[PDB]
Amino acid sequence: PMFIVNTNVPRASVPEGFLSELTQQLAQATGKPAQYIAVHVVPDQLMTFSGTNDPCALCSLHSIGKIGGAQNRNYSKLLCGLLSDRLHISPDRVFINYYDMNAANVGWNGSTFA
Amino acid sequence: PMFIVNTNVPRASVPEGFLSELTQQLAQATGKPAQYIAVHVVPDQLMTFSGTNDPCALCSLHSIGKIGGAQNRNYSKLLCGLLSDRLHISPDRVFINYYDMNAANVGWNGSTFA
Amino acid sequence: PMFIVNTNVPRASVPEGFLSELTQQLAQATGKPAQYIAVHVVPDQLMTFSGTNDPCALCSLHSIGKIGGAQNRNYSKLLCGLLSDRLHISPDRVFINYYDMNAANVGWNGSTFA
Repeated sequence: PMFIVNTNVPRASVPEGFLSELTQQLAQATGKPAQYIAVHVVPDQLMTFSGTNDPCALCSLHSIGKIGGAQNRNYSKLLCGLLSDRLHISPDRVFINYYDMNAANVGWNGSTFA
Repeated sequence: PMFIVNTNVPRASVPEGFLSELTQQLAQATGKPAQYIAVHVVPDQLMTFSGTNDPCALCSLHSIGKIGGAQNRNYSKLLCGLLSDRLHISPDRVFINYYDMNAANVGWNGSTFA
Repeated sequence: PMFIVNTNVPRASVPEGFLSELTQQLAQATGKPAQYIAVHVVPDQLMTFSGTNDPCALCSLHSIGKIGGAQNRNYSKLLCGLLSDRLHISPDRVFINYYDMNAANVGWNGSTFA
């Protein structure tokens, strides 16, 4: 799995250890080894949400499997709470897009996962 | 919905008010409330389009519904027009990827929209 | 086609000519003219792969067709070889997501490809 967070919160406000934290939380939540987990955090972005520039975030979670109705509900509870706790972003100014990737459309190590 | 513009135009060329303007235009074209519209502009990027580094942009528009054959042409006409008029990017150096998102794959405020 | 590379490799380590090389190699592998290829490279990112901050990359290739299990394996071999030679990123620290786009979902030049 790969998790991207794009946010207008400044780089100084991202807690040292945030990426390692997310890695760990995503391993437990998706039941996937931390070895295949990639996390990418992009602060200081020029963005608006509802027309304003208060703290917001636009996130994507791509995974091979483990995506769907119930699971995405669980992920949204977990991830909005982590962004609210550590970045101080209201949960109503977060969007998370979930992508179920086919294993043939994920390249890794010079091949794909199918 | 969410609209992301990645461009090699410098930050000082983005006009004051541009994200607010995009927010209102997208509210009117999609017919969704402005409250659920997020806009993200990424200037100063390192990019080429057709093998050259003239001004260009790579954009994405993600919405739950209101995405389709005819609608995507109207969005393209509106958005390439605004990019050309505001950022001075020619319409033939703009790509816009359109995504119809299922409500169960969009997380917001700790739940999904399903 | 459009190819995006996000990486934690510093900007100074991306060699002059890399975007043109990527254009040329994409055009040959996919058979699309260089005119419709856009390349976007984003260095200096805050990202972890497998929980560590060694050199890594998260890439996406979007194309209207020419995406498939066997084609994707060939793209992966070429692209990871290019990343490895030019940016010194190990191939097991690269993910590449592949997207086959419908023509109606790609805007270009004030309209769509449909």
